[PDB]
Amino acid sequence: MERAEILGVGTELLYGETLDTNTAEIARSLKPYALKVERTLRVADEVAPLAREVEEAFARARLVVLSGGLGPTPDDVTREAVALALGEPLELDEAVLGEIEAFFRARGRAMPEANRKQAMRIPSATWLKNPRGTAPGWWVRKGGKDLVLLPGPPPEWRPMWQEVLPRLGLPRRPYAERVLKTWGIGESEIVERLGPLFVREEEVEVGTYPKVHGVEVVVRGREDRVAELAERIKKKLLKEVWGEGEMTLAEAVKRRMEREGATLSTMESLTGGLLGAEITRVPGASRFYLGGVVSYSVGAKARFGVPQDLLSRTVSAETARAMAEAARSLFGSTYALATTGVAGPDPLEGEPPGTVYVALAGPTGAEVRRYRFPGDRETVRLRSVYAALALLVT
Amino acid sequence: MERAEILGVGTELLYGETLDTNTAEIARSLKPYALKVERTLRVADEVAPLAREVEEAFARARLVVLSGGLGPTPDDVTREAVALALGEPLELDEAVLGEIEAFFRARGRAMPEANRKQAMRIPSATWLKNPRGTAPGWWVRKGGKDLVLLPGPPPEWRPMWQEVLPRLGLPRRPYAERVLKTWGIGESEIVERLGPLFVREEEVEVGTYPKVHGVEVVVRGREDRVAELAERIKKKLLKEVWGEGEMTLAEAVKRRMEREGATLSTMESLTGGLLGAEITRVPGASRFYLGGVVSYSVGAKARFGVPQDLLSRTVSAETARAMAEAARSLFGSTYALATTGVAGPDPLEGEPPGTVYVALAGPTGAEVRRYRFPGDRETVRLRSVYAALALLVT
Ligand SMILES: Nc1ncnc2c1ncn2[C@@H]1O[C@H](COP(=O)(O)O)[C@@H](O)[C@H]1O
Ligand SMILES: [Mg+2]
Ligand SMILES: [Mg+2]
Repeated sequence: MERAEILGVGTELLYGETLDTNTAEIARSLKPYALKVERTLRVADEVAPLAREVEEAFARARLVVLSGGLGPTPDDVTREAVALALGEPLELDEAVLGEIEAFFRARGRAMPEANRKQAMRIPSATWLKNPRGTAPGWWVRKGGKDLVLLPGPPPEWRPMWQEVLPRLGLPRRPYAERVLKTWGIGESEIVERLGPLFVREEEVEVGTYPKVHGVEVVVRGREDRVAELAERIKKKLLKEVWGEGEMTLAEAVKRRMEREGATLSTMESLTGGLLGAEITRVPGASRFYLGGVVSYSVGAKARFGVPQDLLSRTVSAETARAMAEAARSLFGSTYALATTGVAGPDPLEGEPPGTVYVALAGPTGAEVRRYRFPGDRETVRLRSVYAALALLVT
Repeated sequence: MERAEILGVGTELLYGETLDTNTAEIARSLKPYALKVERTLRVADEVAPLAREVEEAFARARLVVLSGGLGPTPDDVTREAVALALGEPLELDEAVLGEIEAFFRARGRAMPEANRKQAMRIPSATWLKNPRGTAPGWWVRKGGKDLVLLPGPPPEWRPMWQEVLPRLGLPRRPYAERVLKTWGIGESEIVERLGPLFVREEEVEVGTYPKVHGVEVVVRGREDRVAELAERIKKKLLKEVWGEGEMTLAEAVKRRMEREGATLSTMESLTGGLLGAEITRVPGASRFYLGGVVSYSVGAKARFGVPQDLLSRTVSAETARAMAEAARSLFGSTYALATTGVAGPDPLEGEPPGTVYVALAGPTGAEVRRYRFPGDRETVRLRSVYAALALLVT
């Protein structure tokens, strides 16, 4: 399989002063083709380093795509870099120069001298029309290789890329991917359960990505291999998979409450309202979520029904159970969730940061899960939210 | 100036399944140092291409920083690729292994076999301790050059990076950035109001950056020029500036409550818990924040003290005042904040998304502000949270 190289040009991209979504978006558009994307680059607006990166990318790849630096400014140098990298001179296209003059005439302005350089192309390039912006793009076919220069602004380049891409004659490969969202199983145990199913090959691969909402498992590559492989993986992870694709825990909870015609409330200590925030992130939450309380002080815990004998051990399974039962009673909801624990940075009741209990109470009784989350304060808080949501969808 | 190279390791980063903020963040951290950043890379989880990219970056750089791929799975291959790129064997460190085992034992687990590879290093590497994870990093000093391997999760690498960075003996340059945070004033009015102070030179520059917590005025460049210009700006915007640097509205509130010896409580509808989440984000919040109610249904509103007469008209200044008064009497706090209004996507009571009332109730009475916020549901929720906090600190 041959390579695709993707370079986003712009000094500000290095520093995240513009968030580089271009290179990712181009990479995802190449999924249907038999090309390997091994890396993406973001490159400073300097002609010599950029020419070097372009020359190296072009040498190793069937396709090179560059985005950005097609402006009129001294910091727009991609055309110069590309010409330098490919050993071709820049040539003024008078007709395209006329088009750029027209762009400014149409807005009531003369063309600035600076923009004149946007009418430059190398002999190996055909123009890609840009009816939304000043700078036409290039399509270079050289050596059985393709190099495409696109403008930085998405509303400019997306239609240009969409039209040129099926013209490049790229090898096609029937592609699929399957994303499995788990909870309550760490990467190590997933490794062990999958064994040889944890395939890393050219035709198909398996990846795990640990998130605050649990470990995601992604199978991607050839459509035949993916469907089979991912189905075996799902069967092996069956109890821990709570959703696939775009599903989120908050959406999964909503689906269960709608399926049952049930309602929900919450009582939170350490998460501070973040659980209610996460449940109500999803439009239509008011159909099942009656509301909640944030029992942050001891006085509030007692006010909302935590038994007095548990106030010395609010970090405990017993208190979690009591809080969920109290919320269920206080709101008259079908179910209720509770969070209690040690966020960090300090211990609480002799328990170390990351000690968390979550509880769910319902018409058949309550249940509690204990966690010892590694992470700083903000992290432990977030895992706690998802742990509590996970009690509803296992 | 010598080069710093920065590689984010992760197949998911290429496709933007996780947006790579790590490389940009590390690049920003290096601005006080006289190292050039010509490019940044994201690299797939594949050992041969990764080893090639690492070998090349190390050859050309004074400093190489890798982020990610230190997990226990077959797609975590950074250690092996670095070992290949530097020509050194990986060797199990029995001591680190003992620490990982202890880490799992504390959590009530035996250490899984797949974790063993996290205690592997090359002879040139010293360990960088990761108290928040099972993967410690590496610092390799070899031939006058540094290569640092960090965990992917920002809560994990950030403290590790902060501590090793001064120890690298990198050449310094006098750079600084000052961030002035304002509320209640648009970019246009700021630009216009500073005027000659809105400098954009090679030495120093002033930028405006709209955020959900108000428009930031960032001054950056040569330390001396930054510091002087920043003082002159904060004077021109003295009415508008509520904080600088790492100050947040939630920390400002905490400083005010502690200074008064006062307490706070909340009652929230559209924000769904997010306001109590943001207050409690800051360590020490239990010294003043008593707790809150998420009144997300008519039944919850009534039960916690909102008058029957208002329950049908939730998008109103009267409802926001009554909520803040109901929270303050329920929790007995010195102050109480409330949010009500239209998050989106749907209109409510004839009012569009973005129509929000925030209220504060205090010793001397209640105050309400109406906003009309731009943005999608999550954005309106966020801006509402800050607008409620702003009542206390602007
Ligand atoms: N790599 C990139 N990813 C996403 N957006 C980009 C990129 N490069 C430029 N832009 C967008 O193009 C516009 C500014 O480009 P410029 O002003 O030419 O640097 C803004 O809308 C940017 O967000
Ligand atoms: Mg640019
Ligand atoms: Mg990874």
